[PDB]
Amino acid sequence: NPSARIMTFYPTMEEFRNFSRYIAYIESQGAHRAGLAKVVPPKEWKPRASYDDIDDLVIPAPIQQLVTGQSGLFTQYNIQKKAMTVREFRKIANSDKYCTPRYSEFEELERKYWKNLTFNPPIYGADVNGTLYEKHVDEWNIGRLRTILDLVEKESGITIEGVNTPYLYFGMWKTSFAWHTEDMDLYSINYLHFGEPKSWYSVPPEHGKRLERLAKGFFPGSAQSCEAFLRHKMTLISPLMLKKYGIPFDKVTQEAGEFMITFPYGYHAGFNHGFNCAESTNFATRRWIEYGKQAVLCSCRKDMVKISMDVFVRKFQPERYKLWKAGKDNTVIDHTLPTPEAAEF
Ligand SMILES: O=C(O)/C=C/C(=O)O
Ligand code: NI
Ligand SMILES: [Zn+2]
Repeated sequence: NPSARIMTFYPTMEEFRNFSRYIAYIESQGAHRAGLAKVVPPKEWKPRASYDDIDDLVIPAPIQQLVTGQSGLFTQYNIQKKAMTVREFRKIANSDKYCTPRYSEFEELERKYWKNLTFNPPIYGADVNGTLYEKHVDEWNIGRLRTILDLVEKESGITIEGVNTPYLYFGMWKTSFAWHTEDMDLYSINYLHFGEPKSWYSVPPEHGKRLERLAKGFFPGSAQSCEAFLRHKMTLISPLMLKKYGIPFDKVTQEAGEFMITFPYGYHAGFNHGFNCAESTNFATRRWIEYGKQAVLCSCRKDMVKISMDVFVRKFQPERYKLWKAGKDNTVIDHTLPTPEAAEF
């Protein structure tokens, strides 16, 4: 993938059964270079039989998204609204005030998004603790993917909501997720259970630093107050602005029943088309560990997520442990290399 483009994969059912194996596989095909990949699951597969039993599930902290800005640069402020049911949310979402506008091609809906971003602030049913997987689904179950990120809980008993536990996201039209990488620059997986699409933008890891340099220049005040201000998840930057400043990026639209995988240090952002529902969590491979060791974290304590790398280095880099503890490990990351578990491919 020398073009670092978003790739799309159609695993067979046999390939689908071993999660870590297939992630290792798509990396052997260069997928990680785009920062983002789509995985379409076998038609046979389904995580839940029916989504009619969820209208009474509570969204404890719905978020009203106020957006301020102009010329492709925006800052998103969160206003927490009182609790709400999935029924209530859908009712608001499908109301005339908040529903999807009519359009022909995607390119048109995208233009309207970037044109009306700051008007009529929508509500996002985001960061809801929970899963919609049926208890017995053993393939790609976001609640229990069984990757080495499990060493965090296994070793320390620590749970970090949304990171090694699942989150649910109820969206409506024009609800957004700002530019960011994952906590500790982990992987993530995102499954769209149902509803209208979710569109994504992505910047290749090998160009991540370019985007940060651009963002620091456009938000000097935020940059001075925090070493990793993009981790606040408040900064929106349109594709025209990226284009204008030569930041490479790709686009992809996610349909219900599809997986998105994001890769270590892959910046991504996007928006929802209308009423929908998504589930996500983080995960790891051996390749992540070095990213974990070098992740630049939020220094102003708004983003509190810090994972101790010690168990990972000890168990998977024993020859570098003493060097690393003494701050003399100057390993340099090559974003093009696949995770070692792909040696088998
Ligand atoms: O569904 C969302 O809000 C996006 C979550 C993610 O960044 O994976
Ligand atoms: Ni993310
Ligand atoms: Zn910060």
